[PDB]
Amino acid sequence: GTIETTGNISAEKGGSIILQCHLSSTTAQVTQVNWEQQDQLLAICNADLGWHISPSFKDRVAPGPGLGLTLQSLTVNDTGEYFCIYHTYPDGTYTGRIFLEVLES
Amino acid sequence: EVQLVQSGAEVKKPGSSVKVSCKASGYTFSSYVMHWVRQAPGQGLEWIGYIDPYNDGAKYAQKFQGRVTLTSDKSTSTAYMELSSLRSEDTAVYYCARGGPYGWYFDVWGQGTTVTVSSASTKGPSVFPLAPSSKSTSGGTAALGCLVKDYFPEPVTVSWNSGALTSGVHTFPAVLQSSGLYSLSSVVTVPSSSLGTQTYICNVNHKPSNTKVDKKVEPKS
Amino acid sequence: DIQMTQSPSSLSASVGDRVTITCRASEHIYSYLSWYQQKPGKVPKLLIYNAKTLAEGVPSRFSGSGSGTDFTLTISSLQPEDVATYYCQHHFGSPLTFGQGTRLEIKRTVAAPSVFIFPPSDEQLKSGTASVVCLLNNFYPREAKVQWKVDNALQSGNSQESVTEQDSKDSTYSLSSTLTLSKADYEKHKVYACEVTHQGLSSPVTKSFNRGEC
Repeated sequence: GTIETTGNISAEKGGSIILQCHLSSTTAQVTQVNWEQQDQLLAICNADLGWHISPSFKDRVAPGPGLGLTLQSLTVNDTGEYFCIYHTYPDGTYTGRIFLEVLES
Repeated sequence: EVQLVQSGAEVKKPGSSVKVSCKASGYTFSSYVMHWVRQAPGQGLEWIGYIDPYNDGAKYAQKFQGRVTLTSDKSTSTAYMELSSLRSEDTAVYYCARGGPYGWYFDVWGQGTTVTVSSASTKGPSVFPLAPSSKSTSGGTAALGCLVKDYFPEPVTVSWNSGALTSGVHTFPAVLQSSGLYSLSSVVTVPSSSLGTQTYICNVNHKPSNTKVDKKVEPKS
Repeated sequence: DIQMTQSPSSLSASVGDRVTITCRASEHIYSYLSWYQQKPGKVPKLLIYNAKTLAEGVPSRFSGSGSGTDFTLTISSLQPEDVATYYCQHHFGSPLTFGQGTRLEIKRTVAAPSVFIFPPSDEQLKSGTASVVCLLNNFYPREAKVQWKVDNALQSGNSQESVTEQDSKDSTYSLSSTLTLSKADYEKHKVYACEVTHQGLSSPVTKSFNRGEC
């Protein structure tokens, strides 16, 4: 299969952005999705355990919609790459990348 | 430093419920979930579930779903675990453990809360001597002790000579008898020539029954 | 549910040895595995999370490796404070489950127990029960067998025993066994014997008494 993302996206300072990825061309069960901002963990959506949000993003992330993540109160420090890491049963990994530019405002 | 302080030991009858608390200090309580893990006597670890204080979202192991409830109070930084329809197999030490920043692992643990589930009533121990003898020596040593029998619940504490005698002391784990009462022994090996000149006293305390016994152990014999 | 199989269940090692403990998951769990240390009678402590990341303050002699289904915890040079039970735990689904644990002890030379038998006290007999106690003091290894005999008849189902944790100073264990009889059954017999088998004893050692002092 393959992972499709919005690619390069823009958002206004103080606004919100929905980070989303779509896994296509595989019927394998998605067991977990991790979200990273650059090399830092934002959140984990595990099919059984739900949503883990890292303490530094607790007040700024709204889990979902679905396997996506809503990042709120954007600042210029949120500009950069984000990754969605899909885990598929039994042992697969698919990684998508999004580049966000936060504009002043 | 982060600390999790749990409520004290509980003793419950089968079919009742227990509610344990876990007070957090030294970090932003709502930024981390609180897990609960238990350990039955001599057994391994078993996860129960977690409460997320940020959104009051709880997750339970299927084994406990519908019988345990996990809640949190941000105003007092306290998490609670309420387990109902208790059975003797729920006797365990129950821990709260903070969920780590990067996933579903347990990075800070509370001191634990002992929960005993039994139909037994509180009962203080009988303290009997394990008498030494000059005819029962080995390598110039004699052995003596106290048998602390038929008490409930755990724990008991035993010292010798008000804590002055520590070398050679072995206080054994209690065993649970078919009566539902515990029994333990505490022994000490000593120079066999000290039987004529040194007094040996076992100091036994069972706080649940307000029992304090200071038993002098002598050769018969 | 994801099952975690730890091996070995127990390990005896010397101070300065390299120790390896393994954990196998029944499903591929990527790097979502953590390791805990639990000293006897103490609370568990996180050592490693995400298979290889050391927790804050844990010394460099501990390291974790592996991914997928097979994981290893290594102690490069064993220290006396490392005597504990170690557990792995996956964190890739519900329920979160632990391995059965690996109990680590210090290896030392074989030491035979000193054995002592204690008759029941006259004060206990007045209450209708007789507890006869046999003590096996400061032995190594931990495996030992107590056989109670009453007038040479081997007893069964009427004894309980317990063992101490490994001694911090001499690396030995001690064991206490209690034979419980009613006072009426205790008075029917004469010879009460505790027979001990252990690797440090070239033949079993028996300690006995005759009820009423021979």
